[PDB]
Amino acid sequence: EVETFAFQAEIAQLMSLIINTFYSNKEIFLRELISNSSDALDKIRYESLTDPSKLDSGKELHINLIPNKQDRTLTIVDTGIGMTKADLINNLGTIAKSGTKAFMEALQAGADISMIGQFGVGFYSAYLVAEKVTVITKHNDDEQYAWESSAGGSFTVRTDTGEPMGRGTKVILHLKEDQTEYLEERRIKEIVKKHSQFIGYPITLFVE
Amino acid sequence: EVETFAFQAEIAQLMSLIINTFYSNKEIFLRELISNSSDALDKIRYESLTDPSKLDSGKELHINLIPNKQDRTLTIVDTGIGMTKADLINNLGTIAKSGTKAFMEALQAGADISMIGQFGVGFYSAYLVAEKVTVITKHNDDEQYAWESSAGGSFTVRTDTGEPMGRGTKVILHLKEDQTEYLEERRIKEIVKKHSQFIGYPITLFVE
Ligand SMILES: CCNC(=O)c1noc(-c2cc(Cl)c(O)cc2O)c1-c1ccc(CN2CCOCC2)cc1
Ligand SMILES: CCNC(=O)c1noc(-c2cc(Cl)c(O)cc2O)c1-c1ccc(CN2CCOCC2)cc1
Repeated sequence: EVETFAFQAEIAQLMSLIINTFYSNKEIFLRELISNSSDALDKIRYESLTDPSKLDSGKELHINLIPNKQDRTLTIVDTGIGMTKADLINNLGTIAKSGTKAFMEALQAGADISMIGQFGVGFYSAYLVAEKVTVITKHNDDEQYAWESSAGGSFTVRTDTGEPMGRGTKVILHLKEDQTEYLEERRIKEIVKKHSQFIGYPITLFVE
Repeated sequence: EVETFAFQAEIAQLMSLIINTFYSNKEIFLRELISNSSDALDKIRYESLTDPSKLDSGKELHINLIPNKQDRTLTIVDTGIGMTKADLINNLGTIAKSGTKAFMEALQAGADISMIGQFGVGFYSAYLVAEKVTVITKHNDDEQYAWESSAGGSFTVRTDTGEPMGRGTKVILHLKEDQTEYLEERRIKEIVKKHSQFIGYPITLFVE
């Protein structure tokens, strides 16, 4: 099953900076992730325009936000384009090694961590709140994989045999002990209404 | 040489709204276009990571801004991924038909035209200043094309036999009579310093 890779050295600094820096405006991790879903959904819609059967694996394009106080996870599910195992290994389809240089350069010269998405490494903002992020994803041209890391230098990539999903990506956020506010329905509706009000796909906040 | 297509009916409304609406903060067309370059450069860098020879058609990734008071054009040149003729026909690789619905919905309910990029139809902001936009583009898997429209319902797509470019996209903006401020070096440096200060590729403002 499991393979264990090392984060590129600059990404590992990024994550460390994100875990360590005192910084109180954490709610943005959501914007970043929903806004990744949105991009993922854009692409499958772009692709469907010319091949309408690429949409065979789900004809409806949406984001669901699924809280679970018990398991202590927030899960964002979308039915976008998905990634290949190769994409997941290559920094979740980002240009991370260079976005971290840009971002890094930006931080000591003014910028604050909210600006992270502007460098296309918005994903790692996940680590403002999650002590463990598992990314489950299915692309049309591949098996369903699972990506996982609790940070500290290395991530993992098993092919997944959990619940098939047809197409999209699913980010389970195993939340930090003191970060459980982002499982409260009040708080999530707030953050989405504040920061993701212009996302052109429906966003369904599940209720427990 | 030339083929003549019709804008999808909703895009044609978009452009008409952009030409007609009284709206004084026009300088944003630049942000939109440079920020399209940036995305185009991201992709060829993403692609080079796994195939480093895709970069054979230019190993350096950048944006040049080239003013010409004489011809009355502003030209933005980048060496990003480029588009296929199929991409250019399909709304310059956007999901325009739906981004215009989202945008449209947003406008009557608060939003102003600066928010256009958030709907992935930021290109048309070009028509806040250009009376004619010509897009010249070369992808690795195709000939160099030219896209053109002065709006009014229809655009054009010739294969291009002007100056080869290796790889990227080039948007010549044939500027409106009273919109020549965006050929002044003062003004362009301003708009870029204000709105495109965090673009992770060099931006070279040519001098006349
Ligand atoms: C290669 C083709 N597939 C995709 O790009 C894809 N499929 O699924 C996702 C994705 C990624 C993440 Cl982190 C999510 O939280 C959700 C999601 O759908 C993605 C994304 C991966 C990465 C990114 C981040 N960017 C890619 C380039 O940098 C600008 C933003 C957005 C979406
Ligand atoms: C299909 C693969 N190729 C490309 O995507 C590409 N190559 O070159 C460009 C491009 C487009 C425009 Cl309008 C420019 O001004 C510059 C440029 O490089 C592009 C772009 C086309 C369209 C867009 C607009 N978006 C695409 C999806 O919506 C979010 C932003 C950005 C870049």
